[PDB]
Amino acid sequence: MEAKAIARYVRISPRKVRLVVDLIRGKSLEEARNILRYTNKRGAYFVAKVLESAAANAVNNHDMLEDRLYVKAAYVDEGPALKRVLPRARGRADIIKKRTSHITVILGEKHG
Amino acid sequence: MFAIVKTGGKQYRVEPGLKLRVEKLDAEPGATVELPVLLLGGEKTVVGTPVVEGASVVAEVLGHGRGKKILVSKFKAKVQYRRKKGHRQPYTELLIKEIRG
Amino acid sequence: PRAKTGVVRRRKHKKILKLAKGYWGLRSKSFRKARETLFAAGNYAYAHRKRRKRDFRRLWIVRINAACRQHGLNYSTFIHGLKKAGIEVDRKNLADLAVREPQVFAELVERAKAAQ
Amino acid sequence: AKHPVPKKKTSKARRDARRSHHALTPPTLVPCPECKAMKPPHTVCPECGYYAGRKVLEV
Amino acid sequence: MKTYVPKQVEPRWVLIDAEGKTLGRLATKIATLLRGKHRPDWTPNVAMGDFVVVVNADKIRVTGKKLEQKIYTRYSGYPGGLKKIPLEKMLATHPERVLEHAVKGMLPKGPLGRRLFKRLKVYAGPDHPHQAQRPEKLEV
Amino acid sequence: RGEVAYSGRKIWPQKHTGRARHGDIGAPIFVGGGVVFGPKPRDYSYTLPKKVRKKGLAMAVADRAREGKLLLVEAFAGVNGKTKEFLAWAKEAGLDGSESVLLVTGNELVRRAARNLPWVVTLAPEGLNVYDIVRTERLVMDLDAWEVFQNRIG
RNA sequence: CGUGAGGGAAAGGUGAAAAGAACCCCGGGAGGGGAGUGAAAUAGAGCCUGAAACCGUGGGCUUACAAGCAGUCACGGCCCCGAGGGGUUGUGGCGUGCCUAUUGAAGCAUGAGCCGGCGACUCACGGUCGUGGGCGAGCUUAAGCCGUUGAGGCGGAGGC
RNA sequence: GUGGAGCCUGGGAGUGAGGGCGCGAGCGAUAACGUCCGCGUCCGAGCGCGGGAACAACCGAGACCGCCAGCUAAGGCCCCC
RNA sequence: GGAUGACCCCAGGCGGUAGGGGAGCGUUCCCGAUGCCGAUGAAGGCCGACCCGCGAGGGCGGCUGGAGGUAAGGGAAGUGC
Ligand SMILES: CN(CC(=O)O)NC(=O)C[C@H](N)C[C@@H](O)CN
Ligand SMILES: [Mg+2]
Ligand SMILES: [Mg+2]
Ligand SMILES: [Mg+2]
Ligand SMILES: [Mg+2]
Ligand SMILES: [Mg+2]
Ligand SMILES: [Mg+2]
Ligand SMILES: [Mg+2]
Ligand SMILES: [Mg+2]
Ligand SMILES: [Mg+2]
Ligand SMILES: [Mg+2]
Ligand SMILES: [Mg+2]
Ligand SMILES: [Mg+2]
Ligand SMILES: [Mg+2]
Ligand SMILES: [Mg+2]
Ligand SMILES: [Mg+2]
Ligand SMILES: [Mg+2]
Ligand SMILES: [Mg+2]
Ligand SMILES: [Mg+2]
Ligand SMILES: [Mg+2]
Ligand SMILES: [Mg+2]
Ligand SMILES: [Mg+2]
Ligand SMILES: [Mg+2]
Ligand SMILES: [Mg+2]
Ligand SMILES: [Mg+2]
Ligand SMILES: [Mg+2]
Ligand SMILES: [Mg+2]
Ligand SMILES: [Mg+2]
Ligand SMILES: [Mg+2]
Ligand SMILES: [Mg+2]
Ligand SMILES: [Mg+2]
Ligand SMILES: [Mg+2]
Ligand SMILES: [Mg+2]
Ligand SMILES: [Mg+2]
Ligand SMILES: [Mg+2]
Ligand SMILES: [Mg+2]
Ligand SMILES: [Mg+2]
Ligand SMILES: [Mg+2]
Ligand SMILES: [Mg+2]
Ligand SMILES: [Mg+2]
Ligand SMILES: [Mg+2]
Ligand SMILES: [Mg+2]
Ligand SMILES: [Mg+2]
Ligand SMILES: [Mg+2]
Ligand SMILES: [Mg+2]
Ligand SMILES: [Mg+2]
Ligand SMILES: [Mg+2]
Ligand SMILES: [Mg+2]
Ligand SMILES: [Mg+2]
Ligand SMILES: [Mg+2]
Ligand SMILES: [Mg+2]
Ligand SMILES: [Mg+2]
Ligand SMILES: [Mg+2]
Ligand SMILES: [Mg+2]
Ligand SMILES: [Mg+2]
Ligand SMILES: [Mg+2]
Ligand SMILES: [Mg+2]
Ligand SMILES: [Mg+2]
Ligand SMILES: [Mg+2]
Ligand SMILES: [Mg+2]
Ligand SMILES: [Mg+2]
Ligand SMILES: [Mg+2]
Ligand SMILES: [Mg+2]
Ligand SMILES: [Mg+2]
Ligand SMILES: [Mg+2]
Ligand SMILES: [Mg+2]
Ligand SMILES: [Mg+2]
Ligand SMILES: [Mg+2]
Ligand SMILES: [Mg+2]
Ligand SMILES: [Mg+2]
Ligand SMILES: [Mg+2]
Ligand SMILES: [Mg+2]
Ligand SMILES: [Mg+2]
Ligand SMILES: [Mg+2]
Ligand SMILES: [Mg+2]
Ligand SMILES: [Mg+2]
Ligand SMILES: [Mg+2]
Ligand SMILES: [Mg+2]
Ligand SMILES: [Mg+2]
Ligand SMILES: [Mg+2]
Ligand SMILES: [Mg+2]
Ligand SMILES: [Mg+2]
Ligand SMILES: [Mg+2]
Ligand SMILES: [Mg+2]
Ligand SMILES: [Mg+2]
Ligand SMILES: [Mg+2]
Ligand SMILES: [Mg+2]
Ligand SMILES: [Mg+2]
Ligand SMILES: [Mg+2]
Ligand SMILES: [Mg+2]
Ligand SMILES: [Mg+2]
Ligand SMILES: [Mg+2]
Ligand SMILES: [Mg+2]
Ligand SMILES: [Mg+2]
Ligand SMILES: [Mg+2]
Ligand SMILES: [Mg+2]
Ligand SMILES: [Mg+2]
Ligand SMILES: [Mg+2]
Ligand SMILES: [Mg+2]
Ligand SMILES: [Mg+2]
Ligand SMILES: [Mg+2]
Ligand SMILES: [Mg+2]
Ligand SMILES: [Mg+2]
Ligand SMILES: [Mg+2]
Ligand SMILES: [Mg+2]
Ligand SMILES: [Mg+2]
Ligand SMILES: [Mg+2]
Ligand SMILES: [Mg+2]
Ligand SMILES: [Mg+2]
Ligand SMILES: [Mg+2]
Ligand SMILES: [Mg+2]
Ligand SMILES: [Mg+2]
Ligand SMILES: [Mg+2]
Ligand SMILES: [Mg+2]
Ligand SMILES: [Mg+2]
Ligand SMILES: [Mg+2]
Ligand SMILES: [Mg+2]
Ligand SMILES: [Mg+2]
Ligand SMILES: [Mg+2]
Ligand SMILES: [Mg+2]
Ligand SMILES: [Mg+2]
Ligand SMILES: [Mg+2]
Ligand SMILES: [Mg+2]
Ligand SMILES: [Mg+2]
Ligand SMILES: [Mg+2]
Ligand SMILES: [Mg+2]
Ligand SMILES: [Mg+2]
Ligand SMILES: [Mg+2]
Ligand SMILES: [Mg+2]
Ligand SMILES: [Mg+2]
Ligand SMILES: [Mg+2]
Ligand SMILES: [Mg+2]
Ligand SMILES: [Mg+2]
Ligand SMILES: [Mg+2]
Ligand SMILES: [Mg+2]
Ligand SMILES: [Mg+2]
Ligand SMILES: [Mg+2]
Ligand SMILES: [Mg+2]
Ligand SMILES: [Mg+2]
Ligand SMILES: [Mg+2]
Ligand SMILES: [Mg+2]
Ligand SMILES: [Mg+2]
Ligand SMILES: [Mg+2]
Ligand SMILES: [Mg+2]
Ligand SMILES: [Mg+2]
Ligand SMILES: [Mg+2]
Ligand SMILES: [Mg+2]
Ligand SMILES: [Mg+2]
Ligand SMILES: [Mg+2]
Ligand SMILES: [Mg+2]
Ligand SMILES: [Mg+2]
Ligand SMILES: [Mg+2]
Ligand SMILES: [Mg+2]
Ligand SMILES: [Mg+2]
Ligand SMILES: [Mg+2]
Ligand SMILES: [Mg+2]
Ligand SMILES: [Mg+2]
Ligand SMILES: [Mg+2]
Ligand SMILES: [Mg+2]
Ligand SMILES: [Mg+2]
Ligand SMILES: [Mg+2]
Ligand SMILES: [Mg+2]
Ligand SMILES: [Mg+2]
Ligand SMILES: [Zn+2]
Repeated sequence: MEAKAIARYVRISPRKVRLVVDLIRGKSLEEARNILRYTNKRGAYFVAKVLESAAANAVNNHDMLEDRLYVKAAYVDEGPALKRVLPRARGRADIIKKRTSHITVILGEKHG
Repeated sequence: MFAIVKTGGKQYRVEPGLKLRVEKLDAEPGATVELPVLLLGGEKTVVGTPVVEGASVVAEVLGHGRGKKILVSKFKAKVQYRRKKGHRQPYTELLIKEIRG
Repeated sequence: PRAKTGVVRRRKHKKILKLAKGYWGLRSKSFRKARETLFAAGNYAYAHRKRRKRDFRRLWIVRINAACRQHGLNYSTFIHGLKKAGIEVDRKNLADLAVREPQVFAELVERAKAAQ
Repeated sequence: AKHPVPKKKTSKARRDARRSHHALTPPTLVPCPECKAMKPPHTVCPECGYYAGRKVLEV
Repeated sequence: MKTYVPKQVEPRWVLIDAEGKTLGRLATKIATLLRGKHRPDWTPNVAMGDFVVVVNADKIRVTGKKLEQKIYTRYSGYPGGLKKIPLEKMLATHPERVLEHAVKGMLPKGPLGRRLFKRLKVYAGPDHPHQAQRPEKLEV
Repeated sequence: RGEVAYSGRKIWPQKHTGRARHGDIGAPIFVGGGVVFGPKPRDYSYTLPKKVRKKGLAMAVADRAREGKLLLVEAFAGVNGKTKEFLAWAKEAGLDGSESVLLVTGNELVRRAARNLPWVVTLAPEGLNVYDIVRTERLVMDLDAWEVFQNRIG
């Protein structure tokens, strides 16, 4: 049994969040919570909410046990980028891409 | 007991029971053909000069096929020369039945 | 009427990309880089088909030569031997004999020696 | 200077090999002897406020 | 029929006494042994050659004035880093290197040719330590 | 490229912008630009020789005649403009709808009656043409129609 | 966008029907997980199909003594599908991108980041060969006219 | 001498920067990967194949496709090969 | 050879840039079509180690897709990057 949460269109660049997600992949829910709590990254806030929301789904919707949950899979996909104009010298305009993330946490039950 | 036979401009080591694909033989499937013998080995060793006189290898022609397609492709640079040719070499599949001598 | 590209160019591009499956980096992903790789691939295949016939013969010849020197002669003398004897077993089968049927190969050495 | 510029696009392989050093190391944590909660060593425990066995901080 | 390829065989260890033999004319044969080209099942893409132990490498022989005139050469990568060492001194300092350099040059280039060189065991002096693998003496 | 809405302004200088040289955006190299040799209003008609159409018209009828697919009639019995009436008549004449029929008659009532039949193309005799004869498997004609046909290939 | 004359875009598609997802759950929200609707919800409004570049997660094979236009030929190994095949690639052989322009380019000469779509020999009227037919000392109509409403006929002025 | 010979009529071209090499000269200095003609050749268009270490035009030879068959060419046959 | 393209045999040719010629494939549209295929699934998409074709391609099968598509034979071009 699996329980999933997806935070779509989070306004953080995928590459940067993936760093944080990479940390908790394959971890127990409890270790992941602890790791996230002291990860000095903006991304740790968002991953935490998805982790935490995936947990709730496991318990509330999916007859899974909180004491048994681990991060089965987790990944970040790119959402549509917010393109923004960055004014440069000599009349030139760059386009900054304020990138966007879809954050997915999938929890499984580690039995016993 | 094996034999070195010649068919299709090539030579082969054959033994009874061996399935062999050779160059296409003009022969209806099911039929049998006698292959020339260059050498005999195993218990007797007889050496053709070039082919041993009384000897043959009886082979049943299982049927005729076409090889898996090879893409023969030619390219010449800076000259717009390109050629794409599909080749399927025709073949005959033989069942080596017996070595006579 | 208007006959726009539509479905066609994509399909041709797919034919080429499929042929390029396995190729490194863009050479399997980019139609253009795949195209180019296949040109080389096609000639190489042609060249090497021809060159395979040479490779195997040179392989056989080395194997025959080793087997010959065990019996006291060299490849060139041996081949002149089978010639004078009128023995026509080719290097493909000679080399097989030299490994699988040393006794038969031994016999041919004798005949070769005898012929000169 | 004369504005140096990349000569070739970095291949995915060369790009991804640069980042072979980019993995975060997980926060190093120890259990607080008072409340058994996980926190960084050598810090006042944010869970119960204790450090060096005594209460140092409201939480 | 397809050409035979050998499943892996036990490599034959071999012993050669280099004393009084000509450097290059000996290297030839060691190189051939190393490749296993004396073997009827020779296969060019595997190492099925012999292991070759050579003793009295220090007593290898050389014609003409090559003792003083044959110069081994090393480049360090550094400005002016071309070092020159004559056969005389090479023999008087690292005699085994003389025969090693000869055989190495007559080996194929590439991974396999590098492995094959490791199968060469050259020794100055009459003795060798590979008594364990019991090398068969070869007259060459 | 000259009939398209855009201005004829050179969009950027010819040199030193590091971009491809262009003129106006009506150029066909531009998306939204003109089309190079696209269709223009055209007249596909041409004067096929009168003798040739006369001959073809003759040969088309002949072909049906040669198969026995040509039928002439004196009149059309109880068909007075009702489709069901033509159906009745058609049955009697061996026209069961199993084959397409080119119905050629100057009688307007008859044409009105057979007209809505899927298997019947209908024509006034002055309109006999080889396309319609070949399209259809059978030629059914007024004796009146047969005359103008005969005059026509006269 | 331009002082202005003027320049001048992009942007279509849920579903048969809103039945446009009550309510519960995590979340500040966004978002999501259930529930419900629907034939279909990877038709959920960022809505038909949903290619490619591109990014990522999982797996198979492989890779830290090896020298390169990245392939190709051979053999072996491993994995998969069920004397065969597919994937992978260890070693060995061979191997100077594509296009353009040139006497000559892998060329250290041009162009191209990559992908998708747009993108260049046409039409009219004359001409001239060839060709498929019609008629042949003759061939042919033009404009118009009548007819049709995807029906054809007339029209000999004129042209050759 | 029956050849992708030739002749005749007509349709369509492209080309009208050549280059190396051998031989015959001129120019140059009995210089030039020079230059300009003649005869030939090859590359051009045979940067396809073998040899020449590598290398358009030097030697060998004109690649319709396939073969894990054979003979040779130049060049080779101590090892790399 | 048979008897005019039925296929079969014999022989000889078949490197190729500019270029000439020939035979084909595919795209849009028209006649064929008041037809035919189609929810028992159109077109398109994603696969295929299968079949046919020298090739351009065409089939077939699985998945997707959800409503179109269109033969033999001809016709016409905004026809292949
Ligand atoms: C280190 N490896 C792998 C590699 O370099 O690709 N090296 C080789 O395999 C050398 C080998 N001679 C490459 C050839 O097999 C390529 N056809
Ligand atoms: Mg940290
Ligand atoms: Mg919970
Ligand atoms: Mg983004
Ligand atoms: Mg600034
Ligand atoms: Mg400014
Ligand atoms: Mg940018
Ligand atoms: Mg950018
Ligand atoms: Mg940017
Ligand atoms: Mg055959
Ligand atoms: Mg090829
Ligand atoms: Mg090239
Ligand atoms: Mg080209
Ligand atoms: Mg090129
Ligand atoms: Mg060229
Ligand atoms: Mg080309
Ligand atoms: Mg072909
Ligand atoms: Mg075969
Ligand atoms: Mg187009
Ligand atoms: Mg299109
Ligand atoms: Mg396309
Ligand atoms: Mg497609
Ligand atoms: Mg690919
Ligand atoms: Mg690969
Ligand atoms: Mg690549
Ligand atoms: Mg790739
Ligand atoms: Mg990659
Ligand atoms: Mg890709
Ligand atoms: Mg090719
Ligand atoms: Mg070939
Ligand atoms: Mg070759
Ligand atoms: Mg050969
Ligand atoms: Mg040998
Ligand atoms: Mg001979
Ligand atoms: Mg022979
Ligand atoms: Mg054995
Ligand atoms: Mg400076
Ligand atoms: Mg500077
Ligand atoms: Mg400065
Ligand atoms: Mg700078
Ligand atoms: Mg990657
Ligand atoms: Mg890097
Ligand atoms: Mg790391
Ligand atoms: Mg010796
Ligand atoms: Mg070896
Ligand atoms: Mg070897
Ligand atoms: Mg010496
Ligand atoms: Mg000396
Ligand atoms: Mg110096
Ligand atoms: Mg305008
Ligand atoms: Mg305007
Ligand atoms: Mg203007
Ligand atoms: Mg204008
Ligand atoms: Mg203007
Ligand atoms: Mg102007
Ligand atoms: Mg400029
Ligand atoms: Mg630029
Ligand atoms: Mg530009
Ligand atoms: Mg630019
Ligand atoms: Mg411009
Ligand atoms: Mg323009
Ligand atoms: Mg314009
Ligand atoms: Mg437009
Ligand atoms: Mg526009
Ligand atoms: Mg009708
Ligand atoms: Mg009809
Ligand atoms: Mg009608
Ligand atoms: Mg304004
Ligand atoms: Mg618009
Ligand atoms: Mg809708
Ligand atoms: Mg609607
Ligand atoms: Mg609620
Ligand atoms: Mg709440
Ligand atoms: Mg919500
Ligand atoms: Mg959720
Ligand atoms: Mg929801
Ligand atoms: Mg339902
Ligand atoms: Mg259904
Ligand atoms: Mg779907
Ligand atoms: Mg969708
Ligand atoms: Mg849908
Ligand atoms: Mg979208
Ligand atoms: Mg729709
Ligand atoms: Mg990618
Ligand atoms: Mg992965
Ligand atoms: Mg080393
Ligand atoms: Mg290693
Ligand atoms: Mg290389
Ligand atoms: Mg490689
Ligand atoms: Mg091999
Ligand atoms: Mg395999
Ligand atoms: Mg393999
Ligand atoms: Mg070579
Ligand atoms: Mg190499
Ligand atoms: Mg130029
Ligand atoms: Mg130039
Ligand atoms: Mg020049
Ligand atoms: Mg280069
Ligand atoms: Mg370069
Ligand atoms: Mg330049
Ligand atoms: Mg370049
Ligand atoms: Mg230029
Ligand atoms: Mg260019
Ligand atoms: Mg750019
Ligand atoms: Mg790319
Ligand atoms: Mg034209
Ligand atoms: Mg036009
Ligand atoms: Mg004209
Ligand atoms: Mg004309
Ligand atoms: Mg004409
Ligand atoms: Mg006539
Ligand atoms: Mg007239
Ligand atoms: Mg008049
Ligand atoms: Mg000719
Ligand atoms: Mg000629
Ligand atoms: Mg012509
Ligand atoms: Mg001209
Ligand atoms: Mg010209
Ligand atoms: Mg001129
Ligand atoms: Mg000139
Ligand atoms: Mg000249
Ligand atoms: Mg010339
Ligand atoms: Mg000249
Ligand atoms: Mg010349
Ligand atoms: Mg010269
Ligand atoms: Mg001379
Ligand atoms: Mg002169
Ligand atoms: Mg010159
Ligand atoms: Mg000169
Ligand atoms: Mg001169
Ligand atoms: Mg040229
Ligand atoms: Mg050449
Ligand atoms: Mg030539
Ligand atoms: Mg070159
Ligand atoms: Mg060469
Ligand atoms: Mg060479
Ligand atoms: Mg050369
Ligand atoms: Mg040169
Ligand atoms: Mg030829
Ligand atoms: Mg030939
Ligand atoms: Mg020979
Ligand atoms: Mg010779
Ligand atoms: Mg050898
Ligand atoms: Mg070589
Ligand atoms: Mg060629
Ligand atoms: Mg040709
Ligand atoms: Mg067509
Ligand atoms: Mg229709
Ligand atoms: Mg039906
Ligand atoms: Mg249904
Ligand atoms: Mg279905
Ligand atoms: Mg369509
Ligand atoms: Mg279609
Ligand atoms: Mg297909
Ligand atoms: Mg399908
Ligand atoms: Mg489908
Ligand atoms: Mg409809
Ligand atoms: Mg149609
Ligand atoms: Mg058709
Ligand atoms: Mg028609
Ligand atoms: Mg049209
Ligand atoms: Mg166009
Ligand atoms: Mg494109
Ligand atoms: Zn605490």
